[PDB]
Amino acid sequence: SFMQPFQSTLWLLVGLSVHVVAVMLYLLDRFSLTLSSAMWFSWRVLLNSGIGEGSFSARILGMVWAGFAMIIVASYTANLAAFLVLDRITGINDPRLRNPSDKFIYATVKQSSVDIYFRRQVELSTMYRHMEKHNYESAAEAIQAVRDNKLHAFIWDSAVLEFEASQKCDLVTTGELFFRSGFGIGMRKDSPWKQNVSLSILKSHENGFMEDLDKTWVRYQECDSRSTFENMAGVFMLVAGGIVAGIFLIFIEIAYKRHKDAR
Amino acid sequence: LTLSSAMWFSWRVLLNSGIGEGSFSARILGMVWAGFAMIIVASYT
Amino acid sequence: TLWLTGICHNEKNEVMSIDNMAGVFYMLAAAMALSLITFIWEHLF
Amino acid sequence: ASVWVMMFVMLLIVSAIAVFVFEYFSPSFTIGKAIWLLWGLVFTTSKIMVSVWAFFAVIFLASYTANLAAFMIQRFVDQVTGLSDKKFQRPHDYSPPFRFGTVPNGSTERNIRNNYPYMHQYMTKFNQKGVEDALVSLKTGKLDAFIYDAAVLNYKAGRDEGCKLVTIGSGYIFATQKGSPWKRQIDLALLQFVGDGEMEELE
Amino acid sequence: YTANLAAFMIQRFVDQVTGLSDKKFQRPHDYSPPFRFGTVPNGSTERN
Repeated sequence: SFMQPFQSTLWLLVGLSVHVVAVMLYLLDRFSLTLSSAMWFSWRVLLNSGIGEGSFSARILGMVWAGFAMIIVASYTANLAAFLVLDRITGINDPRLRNPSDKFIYATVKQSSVDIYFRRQVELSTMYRHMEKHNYESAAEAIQAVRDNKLHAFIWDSAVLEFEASQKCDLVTTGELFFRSGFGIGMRKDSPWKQNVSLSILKSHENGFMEDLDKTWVRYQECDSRSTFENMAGVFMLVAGGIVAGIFLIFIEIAYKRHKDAR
Repeated sequence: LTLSSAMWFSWRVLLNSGIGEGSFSARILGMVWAGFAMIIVASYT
Repeated sequence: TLWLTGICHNEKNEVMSIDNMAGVFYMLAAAMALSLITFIWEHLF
Repeated sequence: ASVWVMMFVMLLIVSAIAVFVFEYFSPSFTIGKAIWLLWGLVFTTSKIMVSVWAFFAVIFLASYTANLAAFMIQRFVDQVTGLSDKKFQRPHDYSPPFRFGTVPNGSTERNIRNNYPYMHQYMTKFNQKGVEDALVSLKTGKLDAFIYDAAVLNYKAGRDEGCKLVTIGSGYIFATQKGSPWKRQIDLALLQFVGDGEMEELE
Repeated sequence: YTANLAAFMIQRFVDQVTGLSDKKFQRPHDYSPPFRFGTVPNGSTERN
């Protein structure tokens, strides 16, 4: 996800507290081990590589510091659970559409039945200065407007939008079916073949030819649901650079201290 | 090592009182069991 | 319902979002004082 | 998947570093002790440095506690797909045999007579008289689920007590006087009501 | 107590000004910086 979100001053306080642990564990040795021991005991207990053993009151204080270390681990893992598990346009009932703004402009294609359903109702009065002043010539222009992030949402027929949402990762069909009508056939009033065609429509509903077009054209495609990380990759980079710098200082410090010991 | 040792190693690692040390493939399998123990602790918490 | 509601009507328990509770600032004031309990007892008996 | 290979690579890097660091404690076995300490710390100069990596391993433990909290909380499942199941079509080819009834002389019964009369040979062993019969046989487990006009199932599905009684899918609906001058009046009126959404007000 | 401290620090919301009972309004120059409150002139609350 990120780098460390935990207020880097607090990480500095953690480092200074580790040095306070080192100071306390070396200055209290003399009350009955003052060179390199209690450094590695601080990096043993405060890294929790070893919680166990290795006068009395100094070690009482040290296990109080181990209690601090366990509480800090508990609090940071609680924050890792919190800030990863813890905390849109829903339809016409939004104040984004009841009070349509210019940061939220929306459109259709002119000379459509969708604009007819806009122009019939009364409460869409504030909407007509967006839905009639910004419109398109094709719905693919609105698709590109989503893809170019031009306009935030669009209002179209359900099936094509659900298909295209099942195609690519730019689209989610939100809201209910607005203006629930049927999809009919353009037939003149003196056309005598409203009859047997509608009988075939009854056959299509009853014998599942509607479901046959559901199989043969509708129901094919889906998308994923977001189910080896950026935090992980940051850990790889930081730990890799730290190991390289640490190893290339190991040679220098051990060489100088071996030639100190050769004296 | 066949009388009372690996009982206390099982109660050392599976209680996680000691995760560390104490042929090769048996100990590979044992640290796989320690991985199971850590995953089970993570799931129950 | 026509005119009122904006976003404060949908207020969602604006807690903190890292933290700087007091805590250890009390506890450290105990801990060094614990040494002030103990290391004055220089057993000169 | 890919996190695993990263773990293998980083353990090989730390193991080789441990090999050279044991080579310069020479002024006790990387084959032995160092590997099992890596195992213990995932789950003496450079030992504090490796305890730092143990602290990192604890951080990776905490991150996948948060991840597994994201998995097993954010499962919802179902059992019956519909008529595509052989639950309906071959009920005695699954033990126990399946238990579905209808109200007699209905529309969906005509539809399944058009579909499968053998299914009716099963269904007539389970037919009812009322909708409260279906309520009892779901709440007492006497019948498995139901095929009807699914709108009535959508009314009384939410009206159940506790609502563990799952109907067919998430709304997956199967089966998808002459000469009166009233017809134009009624249909244009219904266009007005659907255009005004007062049916939604009744909803 | 990881679960308990997750119940504490998630389930804080706080505020600062109580109202006219504060000396924020009543003694604004007795707190640095002095306090900053205005009104629309010739109003009802100004009469109050």
